[PDB]
Amino acid sequence: LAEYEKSQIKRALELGTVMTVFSFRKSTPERRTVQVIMETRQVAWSKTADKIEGFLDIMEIKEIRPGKNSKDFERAKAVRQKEDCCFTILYGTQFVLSTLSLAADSKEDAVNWLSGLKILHQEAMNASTPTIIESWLRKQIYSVDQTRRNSISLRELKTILPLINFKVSSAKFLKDKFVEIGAHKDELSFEQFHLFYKKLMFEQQKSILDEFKKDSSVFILGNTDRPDASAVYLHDFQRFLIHEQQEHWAQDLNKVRERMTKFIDDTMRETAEPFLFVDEFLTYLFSRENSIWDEKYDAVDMQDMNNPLSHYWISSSHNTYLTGDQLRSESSPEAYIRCLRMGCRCIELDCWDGPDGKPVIYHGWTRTTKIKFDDVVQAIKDHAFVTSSFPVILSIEEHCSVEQQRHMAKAFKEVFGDLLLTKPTEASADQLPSPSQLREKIIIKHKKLGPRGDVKQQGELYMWDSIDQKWTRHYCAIADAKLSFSDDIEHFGEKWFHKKVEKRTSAEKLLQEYCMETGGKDGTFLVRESETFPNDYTLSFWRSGRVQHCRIRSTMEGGTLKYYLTDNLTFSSIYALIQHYRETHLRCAEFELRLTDPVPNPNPHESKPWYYDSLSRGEAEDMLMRIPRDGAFLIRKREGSDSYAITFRARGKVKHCRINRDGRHFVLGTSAYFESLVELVSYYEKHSLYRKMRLRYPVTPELLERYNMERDINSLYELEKQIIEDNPLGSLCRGILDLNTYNVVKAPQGKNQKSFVFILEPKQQGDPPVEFATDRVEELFEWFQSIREITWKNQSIAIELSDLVVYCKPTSKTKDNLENPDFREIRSFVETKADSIIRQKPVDLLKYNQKGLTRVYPKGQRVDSSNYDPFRLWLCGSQMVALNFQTADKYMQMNHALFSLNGRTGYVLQPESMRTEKYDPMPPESQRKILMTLTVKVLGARHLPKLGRSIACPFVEVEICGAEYDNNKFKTTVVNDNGLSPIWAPTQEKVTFEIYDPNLAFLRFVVYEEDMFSDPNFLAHATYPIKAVKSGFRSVPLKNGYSEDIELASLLVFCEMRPVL
Repeated sequence: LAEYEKSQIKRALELGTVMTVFSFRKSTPERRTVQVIMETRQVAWSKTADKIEGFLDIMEIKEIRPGKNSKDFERAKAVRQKEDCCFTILYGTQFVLSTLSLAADSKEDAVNWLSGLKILHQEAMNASTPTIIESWLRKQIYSVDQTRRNSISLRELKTILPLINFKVSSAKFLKDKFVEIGAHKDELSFEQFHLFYKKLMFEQQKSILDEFKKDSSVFILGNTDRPDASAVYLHDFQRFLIHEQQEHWAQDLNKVRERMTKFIDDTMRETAEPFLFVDEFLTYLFSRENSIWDEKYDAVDMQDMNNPLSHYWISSSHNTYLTGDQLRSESSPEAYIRCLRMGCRCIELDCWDGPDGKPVIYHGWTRTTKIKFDDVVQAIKDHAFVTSSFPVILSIEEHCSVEQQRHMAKAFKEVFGDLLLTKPTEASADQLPSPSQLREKIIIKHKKLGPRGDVKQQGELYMWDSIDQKWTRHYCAIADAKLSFSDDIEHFGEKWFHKKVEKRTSAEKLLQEYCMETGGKDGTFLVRESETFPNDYTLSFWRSGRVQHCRIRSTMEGGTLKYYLTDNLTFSSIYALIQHYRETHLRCAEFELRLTDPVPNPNPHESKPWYYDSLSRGEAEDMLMRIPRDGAFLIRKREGSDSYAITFRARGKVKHCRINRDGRHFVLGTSAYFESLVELVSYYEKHSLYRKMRLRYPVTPELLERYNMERDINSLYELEKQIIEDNPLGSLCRGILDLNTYNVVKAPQGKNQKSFVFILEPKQQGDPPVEFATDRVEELFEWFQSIREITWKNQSIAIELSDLVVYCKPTSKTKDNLENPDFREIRSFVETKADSIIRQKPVDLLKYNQKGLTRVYPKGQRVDSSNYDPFRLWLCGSQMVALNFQTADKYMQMNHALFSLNGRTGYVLQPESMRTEKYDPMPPESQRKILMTLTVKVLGARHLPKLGRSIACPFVEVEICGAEYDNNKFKTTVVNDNGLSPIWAPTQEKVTFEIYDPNLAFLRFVVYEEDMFSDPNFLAHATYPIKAVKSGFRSVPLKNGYSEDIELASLLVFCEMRPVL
């Protein structure tokens, strides 16, 4: 397409168009105008032009599809729109892709939308770092005010600075910086903001550039590293690339010129020698251009795809249809789609019985929802080979009847056509084919016919807790005569009313302080109680730069009260006056003024029952000991100190925390600011303070009496980890109780306002009952009988589908023995059994692997969808290691690192050395030998994300993911409250990692932060195969938990790989 057509399409997109938007939250779809913003690179859908409502980062668009094949388009209202008109964007950094579904009025308009979208996405992923830096700055500016203005104020800048995860040092250096940039009068045009931003990080972390200076060798930078802007010249930059970076393509000068021209991306900079500013240089060292990842491994290396399939680590997943935990998660085809587009080449289908006759998929004997099989197989067909043409392997755990798998195989054939594999590629071959030979083919793995041609209750029940006095839905299962259940599945009262505030002087001081810290307005108000006028309120209202005071007048009329001001505007509910005075100004004989600001009392927590005015530390621990529940908390004003404190029981231990006061704000630890205590508790009820615990349960004396009434709660009591392994709920089991000791009796009419309940009636009569409740009376009676016994040709496989499987045939006839490996067999191992095999016979497992296929899947005790350690299996060559793709663990980030290679094709060829007969997978101590040393020194970071209200205090852990001998860790000194521009100690030295198996070893950079309680939390990761790590000063792009890149997140590290000679 010509450039002018592209520009026209992009301009039409920039203008925007009224397009119907669909979502699950609204039954009726909504007409919101959608427009792309080049400045922020965001597809925003909104009603009014002044303010944008929807936000959509363009670089986070993972895939755009036409048609109505999405979760949103199931409301049955999109029938009117033609199929070609409708389209859907999938975007986000989570496994579940938040979907934005639109329906264009014109099919041509939809076509331009799709084409321009694709062009915009390609430009975004191809956009240089300064352009996306400018886009992110415009993002922040658009965030501070919704009017899309290009100006930001000093106060607004102070509001935004901790949002970008950086703290204000003294609030006076900030004004000094203001002066230096030249911005004046508390105003910032976008260019001034950009220059201030550059100056900010450059001043914060110019000490890094110093190391790029170091001493002797080649002096790339001179001594011009001061704040003053300085240039890096073309010859100097190419010298740096040749020496420090050791880049081959850097040998030619034209390549270096192109790299500079693309990076800077400035029309003005057309001079013969492009120049890199020292600030631009520091940005470059933190860019995607200097990524430690080697681009050559993104290219699909064909000659490594000539080998037989048995020699390839294969991308695979365990129950991929599940988007979360194994028990109750939503199962959606988008899970399969995101896995296949992710780089996976094996997806597990636990096809089950079909209600109408058409099979469905859902994790066995759980509450996970079901999806119609035909849709699933359509999704596989449509998105199997869009990202990778290499073959996929559909592992099947069948559970349906004969006719059901007959229909399943029929649907397979009909939807797949020539794409499916139905015959061996090489009939006379004695080994598995190559992925290249199997390109654009689909293998089906499933139990075939026999050698001669012949072949617990889980539910979401209600929990009644006397302390809670409300029913809580808990997921419960029964095993080994015990029941294990998880955690939970889920004027006077207004702002402007202040009542007993001491004096008009006191109230006017309150309003004046609130104004001078923020939000000074005209005629702004405050409702107080007059110390002089009887029984009358007082609307004391600041007056356009000054504070005044007038009493809310009052007269009795019509049997009711009538408050008023000047006797002209009279009402009975204070909202009426405040609002009517806000929209239309009060007109007193002196002024026409309106109101803005309601301010809660200095001590509003007084009204909250959970506040205790003054309780000693020992007594606080006393009550906290009387309450066994986790999540209990009470706030107390510490005697003799203006500062406050909050006490909470976590993990059975009572913990005190101190809250300080900074102005009107309450600061927690040293970085989190909250206007009022009630705001703090409301926020922390929906967020986490310690570990995963949240402030759920307040502590009130009236509730404390009932606490004293009943104090027995059954709970989980590495032994606890062993108990976790035993119970069916795994780590999710929050409560476990022996059902033998409880002689159940079914409640006839239930209790506590529920339709269906049953009584436990423990054998020891003093023990308190629990009384679980169910949704269905039949479910109730089935559970009840469950505790009752707790007290006391073809046979199974369809012929056609068994004809379908031609490779990866499942055999357990040889059982634990791996003798006589033939290429057509599949081995399915549970992680425990696989680890036992690898510990007993490591060599034999590889000897099978070079000839036959091995599939390993995690055990059922991992209902939390956690992923086990796969390194040992791969080191033995276990080709199919299936992990849950919906989770985020170190091991799955390891899998992503390993399988990004080869163009995320899913097939990674094992090295020839591992495939030699002489080589042994697990080497003893004497046979192990160092073969490459690696020196890593972290230098700084950028744009480390923000988890909660508290400003992150980051420290970097660099470690070698690998076997027991390759595992080595490095921690760095924590930086205090500096996340956007953190400078780790330039004095700290470089670590030395000895590497034994460079063919499979992982360099992992992870960023954690120290919370208020000094417990590390996960911020971002970067996992890389050590064969893909480059030398020099390189910037790793940090990724969130799900291996998706975070904008501008980057760590600069000096890495040197010296092979052992």
